Amino acid sequence: NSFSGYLKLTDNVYIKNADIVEEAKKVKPTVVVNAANVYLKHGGGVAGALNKATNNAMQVESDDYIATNGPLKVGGSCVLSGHNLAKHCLHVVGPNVNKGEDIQLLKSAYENFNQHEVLLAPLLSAGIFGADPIHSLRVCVDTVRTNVYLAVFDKNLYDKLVSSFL
Ligand SMILES: O=C(O)[C@@H]1CCC[C@@H]1c1ccc2cnccc2c1
Repeated sequence: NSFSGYLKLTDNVYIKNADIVEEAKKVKPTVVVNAANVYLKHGGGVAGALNKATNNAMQVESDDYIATNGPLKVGGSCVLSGHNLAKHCLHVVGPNVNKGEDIQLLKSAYENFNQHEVLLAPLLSAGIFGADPIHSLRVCVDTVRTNVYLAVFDKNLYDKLVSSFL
């Protein structure tokens, strides 16, 4: 495949210090993962950045999805368009520790990735979702079996994740 510059962590997990918006524009992957909430309100973090890169088209599509189907479950996902970034966007809801949600749902959230052979993704529940990114990477490695290319925006966090990886 065309992903370049990644550190191989395991047989199927790869990681890079990169802005997932810029990576998606360069690679045009089959699937880019959004760190969504149950309402698909793409305000900040990964979701706000991906949505802004689509000129708000992701939000317009998402509002129609919710009007038809109602909210997602914490730990659940839906497949929508990837717009100008990817063929598809897999919107995955990891638990938000800053809203008091159960971190055990993080494994269920990563299981959605197994429905796709290859994905470009952020660490679920990390960043503004409040979980420990080292824990998120561990759950990713121990749950996802398909090929996942993780983009970590912050260089300092990337270096901490590599240097602490078991
Ligand atoms: O990758 C990271 O550094 C952390 C870990 C979970 C996602 C979070 C993050 C932070 C800033 C971001 C800016 N722009 C886009 C995506 C972004 C994602």
